[PDB]
Amino acid sequence: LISQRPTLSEETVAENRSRFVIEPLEPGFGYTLGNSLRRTLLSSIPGAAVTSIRIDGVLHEFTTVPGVKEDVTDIILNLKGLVVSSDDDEPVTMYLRKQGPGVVTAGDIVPPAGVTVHNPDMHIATLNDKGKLEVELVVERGRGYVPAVQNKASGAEIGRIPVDSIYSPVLKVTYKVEATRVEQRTDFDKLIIDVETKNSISPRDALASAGGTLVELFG
Amino acid sequence: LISQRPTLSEETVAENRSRFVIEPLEPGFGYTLGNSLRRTLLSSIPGAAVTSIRIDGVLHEFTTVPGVKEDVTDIILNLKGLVVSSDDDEPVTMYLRKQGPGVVTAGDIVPPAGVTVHNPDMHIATLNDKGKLEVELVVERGRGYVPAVQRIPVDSIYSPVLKVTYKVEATRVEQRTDFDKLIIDVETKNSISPRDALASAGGTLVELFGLARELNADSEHIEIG
Amino acid sequence: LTHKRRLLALGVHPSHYGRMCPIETPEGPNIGLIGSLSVYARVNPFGFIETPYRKVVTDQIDYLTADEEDRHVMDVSPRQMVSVATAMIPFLEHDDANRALMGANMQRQAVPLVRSEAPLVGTGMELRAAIDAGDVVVADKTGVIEEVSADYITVMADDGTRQSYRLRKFARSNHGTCANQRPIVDAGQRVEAGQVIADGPCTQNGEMALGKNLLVAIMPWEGHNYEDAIILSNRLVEEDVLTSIHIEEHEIDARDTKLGAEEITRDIPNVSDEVLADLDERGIVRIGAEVRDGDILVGKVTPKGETTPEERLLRAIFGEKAREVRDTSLKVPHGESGKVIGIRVFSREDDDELPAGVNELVRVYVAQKRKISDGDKLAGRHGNKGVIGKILPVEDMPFLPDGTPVDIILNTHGVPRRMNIGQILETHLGWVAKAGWNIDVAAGVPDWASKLPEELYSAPADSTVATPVFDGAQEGELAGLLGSTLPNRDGEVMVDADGKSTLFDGRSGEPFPYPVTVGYMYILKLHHLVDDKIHARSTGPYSMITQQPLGGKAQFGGQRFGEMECWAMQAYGAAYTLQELLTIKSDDTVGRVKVYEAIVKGENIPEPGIPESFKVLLKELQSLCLNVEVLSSDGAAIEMR
Amino acid sequence: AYDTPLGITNPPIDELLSRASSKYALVIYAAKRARQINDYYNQLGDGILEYVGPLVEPGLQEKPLSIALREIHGDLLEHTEG
Amino acid sequence: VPGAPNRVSFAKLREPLEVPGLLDVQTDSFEWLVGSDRWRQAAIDRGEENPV
Amino acid sequence: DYSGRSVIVVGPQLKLHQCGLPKLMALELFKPFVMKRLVDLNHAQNIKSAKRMVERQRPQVWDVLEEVIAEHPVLLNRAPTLHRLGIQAFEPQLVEGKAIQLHPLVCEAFNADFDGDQMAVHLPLSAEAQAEARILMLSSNNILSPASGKPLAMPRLDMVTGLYYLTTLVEGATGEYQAATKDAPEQGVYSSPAEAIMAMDRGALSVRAKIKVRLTELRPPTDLEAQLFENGWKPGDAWTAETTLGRVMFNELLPKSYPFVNEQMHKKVQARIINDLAERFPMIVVAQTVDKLKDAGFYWATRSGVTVSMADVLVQKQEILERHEAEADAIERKYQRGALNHTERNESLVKIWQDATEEVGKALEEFYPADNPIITIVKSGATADSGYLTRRLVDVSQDVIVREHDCETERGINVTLAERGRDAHVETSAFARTLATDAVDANGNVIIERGHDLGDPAIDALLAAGITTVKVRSVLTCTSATGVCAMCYGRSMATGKLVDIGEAVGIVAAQSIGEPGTGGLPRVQELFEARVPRNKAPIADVAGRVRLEESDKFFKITIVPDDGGEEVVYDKLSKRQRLRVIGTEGVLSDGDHVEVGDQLMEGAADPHEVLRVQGPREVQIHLVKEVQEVYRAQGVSIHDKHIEVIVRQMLRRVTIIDSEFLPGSLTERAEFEAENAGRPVLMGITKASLATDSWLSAASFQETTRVLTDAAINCRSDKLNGLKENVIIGKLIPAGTGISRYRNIQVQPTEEARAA
Ligand SMILES: [Mg+2]
Ligand SMILES: [Zn+2]
Repeated sequence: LISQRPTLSEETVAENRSRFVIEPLEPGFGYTLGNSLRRTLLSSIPGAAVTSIRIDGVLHEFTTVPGVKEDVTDIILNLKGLVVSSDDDEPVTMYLRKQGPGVVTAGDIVPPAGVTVHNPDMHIATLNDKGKLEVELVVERGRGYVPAVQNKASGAEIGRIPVDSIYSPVLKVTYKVEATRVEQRTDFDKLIIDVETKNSISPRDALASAGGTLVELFG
Repeated sequence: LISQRPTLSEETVAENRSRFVIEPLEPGFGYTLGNSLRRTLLSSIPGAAVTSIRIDGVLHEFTTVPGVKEDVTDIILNLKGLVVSSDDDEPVTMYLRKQGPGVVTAGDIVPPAGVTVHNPDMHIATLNDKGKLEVELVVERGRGYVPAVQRIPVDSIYSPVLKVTYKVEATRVEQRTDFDKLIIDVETKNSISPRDALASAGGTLVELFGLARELNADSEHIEIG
Repeated sequence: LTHKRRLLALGVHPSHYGRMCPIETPEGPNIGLIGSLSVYARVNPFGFIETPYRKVVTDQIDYLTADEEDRHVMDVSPRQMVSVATAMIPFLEHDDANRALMGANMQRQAVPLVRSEAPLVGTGMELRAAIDAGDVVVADKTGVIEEVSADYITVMADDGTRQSYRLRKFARSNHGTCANQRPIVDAGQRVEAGQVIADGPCTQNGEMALGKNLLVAIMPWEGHNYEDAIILSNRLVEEDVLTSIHIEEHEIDARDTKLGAEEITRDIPNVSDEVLADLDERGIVRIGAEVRDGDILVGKVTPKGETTPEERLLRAIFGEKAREVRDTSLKVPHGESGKVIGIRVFSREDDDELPAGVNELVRVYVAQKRKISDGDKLAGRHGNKGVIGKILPVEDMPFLPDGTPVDIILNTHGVPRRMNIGQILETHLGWVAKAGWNIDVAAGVPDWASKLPEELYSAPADSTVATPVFDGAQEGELAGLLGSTLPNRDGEVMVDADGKSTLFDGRSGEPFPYPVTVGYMYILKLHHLVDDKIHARSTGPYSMITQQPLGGKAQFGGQRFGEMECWAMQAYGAAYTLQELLTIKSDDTVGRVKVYEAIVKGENIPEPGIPESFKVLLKELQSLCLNVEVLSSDGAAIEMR
Repeated sequence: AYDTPLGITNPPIDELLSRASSKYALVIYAAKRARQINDYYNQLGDGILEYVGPLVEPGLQEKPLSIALREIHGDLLEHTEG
Repeated sequence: VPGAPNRVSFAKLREPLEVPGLLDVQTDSFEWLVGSDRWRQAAIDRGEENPV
Repeated sequence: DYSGRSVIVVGPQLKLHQCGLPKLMALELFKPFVMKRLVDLNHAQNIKSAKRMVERQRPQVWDVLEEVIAEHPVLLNRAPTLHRLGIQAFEPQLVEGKAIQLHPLVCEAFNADFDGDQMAVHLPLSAEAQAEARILMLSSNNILSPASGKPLAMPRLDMVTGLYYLTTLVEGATGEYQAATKDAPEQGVYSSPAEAIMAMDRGALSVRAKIKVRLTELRPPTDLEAQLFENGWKPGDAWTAETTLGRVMFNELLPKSYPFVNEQMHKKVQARIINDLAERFPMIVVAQTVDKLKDAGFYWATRSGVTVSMADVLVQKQEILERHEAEADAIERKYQRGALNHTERNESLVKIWQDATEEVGKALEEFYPADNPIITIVKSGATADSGYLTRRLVDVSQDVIVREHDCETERGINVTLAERGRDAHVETSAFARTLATDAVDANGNVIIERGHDLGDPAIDALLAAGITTVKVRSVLTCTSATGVCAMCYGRSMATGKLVDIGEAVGIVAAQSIGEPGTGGLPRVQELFEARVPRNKAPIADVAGRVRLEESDKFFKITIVPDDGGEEVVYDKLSKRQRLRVIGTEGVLSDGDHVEVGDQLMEGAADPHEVLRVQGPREVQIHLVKEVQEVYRAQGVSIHDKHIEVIVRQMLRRVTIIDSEFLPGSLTERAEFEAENAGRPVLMGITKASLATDSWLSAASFQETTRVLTDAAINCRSDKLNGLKENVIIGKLIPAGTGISRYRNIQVQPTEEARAA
């Protein structure tokens, strides 16, 4: 038994993604361990997303706002790409009010105390001289992917239109193992994980939440 | 976050063989740790085993052993099944020498203090009439299963676990019937019990996965509590 | 577009070549009687079908027909005998005529998706067939856009005239598919005549988009793609790539009834206040409200018979009254749900046009956003089709070393009987087009690029490609492109020259031992959907003449047990099971009520009676002047009654 | 062998067919006994008839038809064939 | 087409004759039926001089 | 009522007795049941309230649904229903989604491809109905096809390729065994099958290697077991063999008592194995064995590395055929003038075409290694009008059931059984039969005795004795007054055991012949309708020599009788109606000897002709012979007993010549023979079915008008004997569980168990 405890050391490639290297340990452990973190990263990272939204002029998703170029059903799909972070312990509502010709982006949204928008440059809708768009977005806690929570289940009457919520701070995770010195001198493996995030949290803090999830899991 | 409580149960088929279940598991948690459990049970548990052995009147010959009914190959496979618990952690040479007609049961091998032979009833070989055999074997601790290095270079089975297999099923109908139920079947040698064998694999994984937890302990994770 | 140009042949050959393709004949028993017109076919005033061609190679184009068949010497172009639906299948020459035929029918079965992403690899017919279909917004005169809104688009012509186009927004089609038009231009843009101003339902940037581009893996995956089934990534459900909107119309009418004229009102005879909570002052479901199975859409009452004692007592005790009435409300059909987009009401007060006696007519339109689900039928352009076996979470999927999971997982075993080669060709070209390529010419161009033009080299990622049917790509040029692949972010190459890659099992983590073919194939969402095709019935209405249950109405259709099924039931020797189906489950007037009673109490199920079908049989014999009598062992004749 | 039957497949039809003549006689065998058990469980059945059972240890929610199959498997009752 | 997107064609050949209006199968007949003035323009590049 | 349908999807994780049921479909289907248990508990006060609780899908009911669903079978069916295995029972499993999860093994029985297909579900209600589903119609109890006897649940298409890859052997593998040398010992040996797994996980072993290991819980081949032990089996004893790790893991799926195989699994080899497993073990063992073969077959199909691409497909042949084509073109410079020869031409074209085909066959295997995906799949063996005939087949034979164990008749029919110096039709004609007489060897020793099941082990045992022909009971010779008997019919193809009394064979025989309907179908209907052959063929009216006379007008065949009586001549026979084919073989020529039953020319003989020549019993042998030969030309496997049941109903009628009773109404043999001038009569199935006892069953068959008028005049009273009549009026069919002996059973507990 060649005994040297595994050592996890950080790295950096970009900001939203940074590599991690753990070395050394027994053969055959690279592929089974690196994937077990990937399955946990891609699913169980506690995230922040938008649950339901409400627009004053529209009563449902299948109408159009006067003056705007995108229909309501097309704006909801454009709002699905919103990356957001929030502690929030509670349901809170954001606000978006824009007027006149221009372009409504994610930066025009006013985040309440405790939440923040991480992609103010994202396009939402194009407004013209007659275009007036005011909306209200309810942000809530969660993880993974929950479909639209219908108001028939939780009475949130006609006004609100539920939207599919995606709490996934992770973007793309991969890995590759390099088992050096397979000769008669010794035997060990070492792997490197490539963890990427949506800018909601850093790769380092994402791996920590996946590590704490597994540590408390095995019993 | 909070999660519904799972259950860790054990059903013992035989003294050395038992199967465990974990119910329920959110999806998909069966395949995440299932394959990691089998790999951790198999190659991560410490144990002592045979590295290389040597007997009387061998070096020149290859196949046949005058003075015994078993050939060289068949004699190696028997001593591969020899279970030995050594805390020396270094190669120690045990000696086994028995003459006259009889059967060598590994109760005739003199174990150095610190090592033992857990199956004194195991059949090593049957002695030829008016024959004698004296074998010196190297035993050192290790991990997992290491092939022969290439005297008698042989395959060392370091881990006490022998056969481990796993599968997952679906239960817990309540409102989502796709909840995972992890099954795992482990056959172990008598050196240690399967229930203590699983704990060693779980203890090695929580410490291994603790390296990621210590990065930012306050990063929000899931807890059953 | 293909419903038009279709023709009935009721009244193969050389004259059928270039005039009417038997290639798009239906796969049913009507094959040969029904065909679609060829792409370039022209009709002579007398009815003769004139094929265009160029006399041999003269530049002039004359009408070819039986008159031109007398003196027959060069054809006008390829795909003369190929119709529009068939000409949109890439690598048409490789697939069999059967698979080519099925591919045409599969394309006209697609449903419009909310996203409407254009095909990555295809022919040149997507553009020409989209604008001429009529569901796309085309500019009449050259000019500049004055205003652009979701409602309409105005164009300021250089001539000074002003044209405007109102866009169909979520309009219910004939078969219930949402027809929605998206403006593709902005105010400052300058548009030429004939240009596409807005996309139709199944078009993107002016070309037909009947499906999406997805990452495919051709390895068999643990039997979940067994025999036809297809496995999908949960990403498709999360990102609404295969999601489609479906709208259905419901109608109900008013007076001119049997015992007098009834009125449509919010008031229901006896219901909880929470049941009508979503109903408005008139009694119609309010727009934007959600409706589940059984909810009332339009409230309505009928004239009463006004003629039980046990019910009047409770009525008098608690104070309720025998206010007439029979409840007749338009509820949502069992097994469907959605939101109410609009209501159209036609009343009698206003002078409107309506049938005689009918006072009020109101139509309610309900829309559904349908996620892709297991059981839905998907298909490609080559005729391949199959249900969705399973939807795997994105975590556990065969994924490239990038960590990029595959969207769908197909199976190989279909090839060594049907061979469908074209399906594999566009799969590799789909990856070639997604990642781009650069031939990296050194000391000239390779020999496979001999017949190629120069513009085809060095294309960036996500580039659409056009391969005409018979003049398109060939095998040599493909592998040459397979050798050239622009790597990804980190510079690693994900696909070799064989179109295969080493995928990692998302469950065990181990890599798949062999390289698996991956690529991008264009698949469609067929009109057959699980929500429409699932049926279940315990008890429901029954027909009048025959007391059997009745399927085909808005609720609770019963399944048919034919004689072929009765033959199998007899082969097993199960006498009781056969008797239960044909007497108390179907036709026993007093049977099916006493069984539902015994089941509720938990008692034994009683012995069946005489099926009504047999009692009707005896009367039919008596009316034919045949005296039939059912005699027991004694008591000579017994009368059913 | 057949490590352990699950649900409907328990008991095996091979060990059941030894208790009766044919597979059809097995159907009437357990079916009429299920009528007796379900009667007893609801309450005493038809005129001047006291119904008995269950004989074997009942399951948690075991159906009366599943009990009668376990009863026949243990030879806890005989029938007059034909 | 003026606003047509760029799609690389593997065909080394050329199609000189653009596809005629595929919807002309329905329009040309009904315009001939009613005797529209657009079908009366078929006598501009005339054939038989009478547009009956 | 209590029915529904949906689209089906693969259920690869299901057990053979299970089916995936959408929760909503199961909720509405069991709606009356859940409402009761919901009212038994206090969730709903009264039944009216529980109805709204189920209709509105309150989450309280889902826990209740799994209780009423547990151990409550359901019936699945996919239209069209061809054979009885088209309807089976399963154990419903609540499943998310609206589709139906179908087990991948029952697909062949349902003929269910997974492209947009739908299946219907029916919920049995009465205790009798549930018993018939759990015993008669259970999915695991129906494995063997009740037409040929072969298993229908045998793995296919992926589990074949998956098991083919696991058990195949590759030399030079990573963990290959190497014999001991003077330097080092044998390196391919492993202590146990568990070690090889640990070696497989590391880069030391390939599952397809040639290693030799020691196996304890696995029993050895029977050939080597006698040499090694001869003292008994070895539950705990050990032994060593040289196999592949996959072949070891494969044999663990099989029963422990079954001996080792050590072969790469073909499609025929697996079928060969499942057959022998079904006989020697109860079907539960065979059900779970095939279920274990499914997991491994699917598991290794993914690791098999089977994938398609350009390389594995793209066509060499271009240059080959461009060369061969020029030879045929130059033949026109010869066929024109100088070298045609008018028969070298046709012979040259056929030889050159087949030569190119031979070179193409070599080029097909010249461009691919044997591991090619398409080639691997090929090697493993993975890859509407009929309803008219079937209904007539059912209409005539629906009443044929087994009514008694044995009729004790002493005369059967002769079976060819193994020409040697081995008939391939013995599995259809000789298999699963019962001997009417003992099988006696010439040496005097008796082997398989009369009244034996005639299993396949008996055929091989009889083949060792070297006996050609055997006499076997048949339904054609059955003397039963009502229906047939169990002994004459023999082993049930589905059960593998003696046919039960309640069994209704006529319908099973009709379906067995009707399903393959999907030299062809028009010829099959000609025989069963007993019409005159399209081209009539001469049969010998007497035995003797033959004089062949050839004339332009027509052939002439004159038979010189051995008796010396008047010659029999067969005149005016079209010359294109070729002569019949014959220690010394050949084709019939002038002067040959011809027996009474020999067919003189190639074609079809008039079935009415042979009736008056050879007798009624030789007609049924001839009819089944020609019918079986048609389905054999297409590769269909149907046991002769199914056809024999249909042919039995044709000759049941005899024509009374004249007056005692009166003219030639087609009567019944038993009714005429058992009570006291008539003829044997062959008639079609349509005419025979209309002659059955009941009138309102014949009224539903064909032309109700004519049947009713005659039945009205004679005042014919229907005794409700057949099962069609009981189906019409809703009675219990007199077959299976409706038989008087079965439905009159009295159930009472033993007094020994009552007091306890
Ligand atoms: Mg199908
Ligand atoms: Zn008989």
